[PDB]
Amino acid sequence: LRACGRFFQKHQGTCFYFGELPLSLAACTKQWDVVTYLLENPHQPASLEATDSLGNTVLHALVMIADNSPENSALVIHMYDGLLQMGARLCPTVQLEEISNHQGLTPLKLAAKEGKIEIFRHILQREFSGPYQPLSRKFTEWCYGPVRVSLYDLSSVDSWEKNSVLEIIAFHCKSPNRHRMVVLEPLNKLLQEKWDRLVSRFFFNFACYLVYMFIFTVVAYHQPSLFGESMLLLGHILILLGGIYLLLGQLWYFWRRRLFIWISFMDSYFEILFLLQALLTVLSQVLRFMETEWYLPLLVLSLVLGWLNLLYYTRGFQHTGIYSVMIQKVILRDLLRFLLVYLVFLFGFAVALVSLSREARPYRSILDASLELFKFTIGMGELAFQEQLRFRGVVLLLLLAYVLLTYVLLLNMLIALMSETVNHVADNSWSIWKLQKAISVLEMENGYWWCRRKKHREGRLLKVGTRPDERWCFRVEEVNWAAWEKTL
Amino acid sequence: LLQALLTVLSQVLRFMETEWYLPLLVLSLVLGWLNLLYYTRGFQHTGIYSVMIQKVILRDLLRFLLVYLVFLFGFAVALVSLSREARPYRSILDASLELFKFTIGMGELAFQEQLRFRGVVLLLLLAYVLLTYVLLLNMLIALMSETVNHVADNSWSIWKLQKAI
Amino acid sequence: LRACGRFFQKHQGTCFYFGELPLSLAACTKQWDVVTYLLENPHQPASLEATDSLGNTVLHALVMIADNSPENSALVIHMYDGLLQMGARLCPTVQ
Ligand SMILES: CCCCCCCCCC(=O)OC[C@H](COP(=O)([O-])OCCN)OC(=O)CCCCCCCCC
Ligand SMILES: CCCN(CCC)S(=O)(=O)c1ccc(C(=O)O)cc1
Repeated sequence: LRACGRFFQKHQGTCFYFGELPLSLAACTKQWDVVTYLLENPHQPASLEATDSLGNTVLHALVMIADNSPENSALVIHMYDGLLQMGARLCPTVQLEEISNHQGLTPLKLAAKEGKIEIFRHILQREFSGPYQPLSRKFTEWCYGPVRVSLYDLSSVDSWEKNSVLEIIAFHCKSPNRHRMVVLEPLNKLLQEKWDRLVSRFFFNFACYLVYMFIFTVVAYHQPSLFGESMLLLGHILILLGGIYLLLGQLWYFWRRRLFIWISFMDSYFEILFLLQALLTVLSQVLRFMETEWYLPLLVLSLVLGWLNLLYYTRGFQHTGIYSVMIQKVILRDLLRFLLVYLVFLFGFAVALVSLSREARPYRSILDASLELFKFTIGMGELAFQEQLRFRGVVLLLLLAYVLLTYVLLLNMLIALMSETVNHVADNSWSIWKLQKAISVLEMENGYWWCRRKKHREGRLLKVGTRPDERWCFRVEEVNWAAWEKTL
Repeated sequence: LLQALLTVLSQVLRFMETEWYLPLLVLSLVLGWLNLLYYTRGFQHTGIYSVMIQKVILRDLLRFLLVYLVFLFGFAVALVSLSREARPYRSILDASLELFKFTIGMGELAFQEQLRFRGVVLLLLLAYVLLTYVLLLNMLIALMSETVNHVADNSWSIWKLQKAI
Repeated sequence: LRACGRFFQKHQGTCFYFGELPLSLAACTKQWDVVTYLLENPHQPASLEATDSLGNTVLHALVMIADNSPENSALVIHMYDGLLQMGARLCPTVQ
């Protein structure tokens, strides 16, 4: 029986999702004796293959109910393992972790999409001995001193498969946890192996974009008044073709990412800025063929965006690529809040200084007063007792009021930013850079919109046991003195 | 070694009578006085402060400089291209210098009356100012987050190593 | 016998340096009973003067394997001292 009404569905209100079935309730409430009874009573045994209204099996239900705390996750890991070990008795021919819900997700793929690092790490690295060895995803090949060599099973994991765990973490997962998931084994060595095969394609793509931005600059400089002339025309055609090429390449990106489009740009803001630079490059050449002089401010905007977009490629090296992650932060969220306070001050004082500076015994218009009042924040204030104005003492008191209120506001704003951002949290920039390299790899593996690359398959087909049990395994070698010495 | 090479080179260029001896003599005069800060290690108070002050800032400013120079050059080629049409910014050097003056507080931010695209030139300056001051705010907060950690001050011992060397 | 192939050398990849000798392995794996047996069995006593391919003795091997953590360093200090104290029995003229 499925408890399927809105109280039992997963949503932001008052609810309790446990799956929908008696067996999934008994698992999520941590009742082995009830789970054992429901599974192996003679009257009506609970099928481990049974699914709720979302298609979730009890293993998807346990992944939905995992929280990344040590008390929940350790007990969900035990509940998951004993149900999987009971599946090997009760359903011996059935691969319970190959059962897909209505989103096409297995329990491992669902743990990646929902960002559940603790149960994800456990499933991904799972190892057993004796009867349950085929339920492993990790097989130790040999161990010697501080060194372990392990084969990891890549079945749902390698990006050779469509809708794989790597594609999910990069493009379908919403969570803060994505950068912690790409730095787990085997994913860390597997993404390094892919990156090493593609780093020459990454820097070729950068060198083409440097040559395009050199030509863009040499043609935006050397514009005529509004052999050198035919080379200028060639430069405009190369910019049109580079602008159409980038416009088609980014429309293909957003077409492929359509179902999860916000997830595919929330951190990856350059995928919008390359589309915008390409649109403005095509629009500026179109306005130039129309001969309208508004082509030049579009060409110059797409030249600025063109060089700002060159900062995308700083992720290719650890030192620049981690710093591009250290620098950009929570400041973008709070400056957009401070800007509302700063613009009510700036406009409120601008309409006032304009109204009062109108009478004779700067400040000529709302734009000019907004600009003179804005110059106080760049240190160019021009603060003076204006001799010709009738109300010159009140105009000076309005400037002294604006200065004091604005510098109190900037002092409040800097101290508010320090209070949230200088917290001592250990720096998570290396792992956010590893996720930027993962997103870059998983895009490069498709080739280009015009030349769609045939994907190479990672690891080797190896016999790990008797199901024989032959799997695409990937060999990781770990050296760990600090963990090993504690076992001596 | 550099101050000594430039001192020998500047006297060699002076014996050659080439007027480029003077900018080498003046560079080796600057380095000459900067090198006088070596001897601050002879006393505990100046010698520990020479160790408090120099730090991880030299590593991260060389990373920020790549971001700042892509902004500065990207906006300089743009303001030069757009300020070319009549109804500052005469060359890549002059626009790089006018845009650099915004970081020393000497910005000269204005609605230029004679330029055809003067509103777009002002919007390009307001875009550069806002992006650069967001970048400097990100850079200062990034530096505080690594360098204000509460680690107990290891300057007395780094000064003892300077005295050992 | 010297375990001297690249897995046993010290480098930035996958490796396990212990010196290269049975006695240096027994010391770095913290096995006094094996260290005592290798040093003072009657069949073939391990020379405390014996060296790997870098010329490292067991005392250089223990210095290579020290980490500045309190658990590693305290146990390396005990392993180093007992080998040095055994050198005063087994190699009494040798510094
Ligand atoms: C259609 C058939 C003809 C194909 C011609 C060759 C295409 C090469 C494509 C390539 O190198 O693109 C690099 C860059 C986009 O970078 P990105 O997709 O990695 O990252 C995008 C951001 N996510 O895009 C560019 O630099 C623009 C390409 C045009 C300029 C080529 C200059 C060549 C100089 C040697
Ligand atoms: C490829 C050689 C591997 N070796 C260690 C490297 C020197 S090994 O000593 O042969 C060995 C060690 C341990 C195990 C095991 O734990 O199953 C098996 C083999």
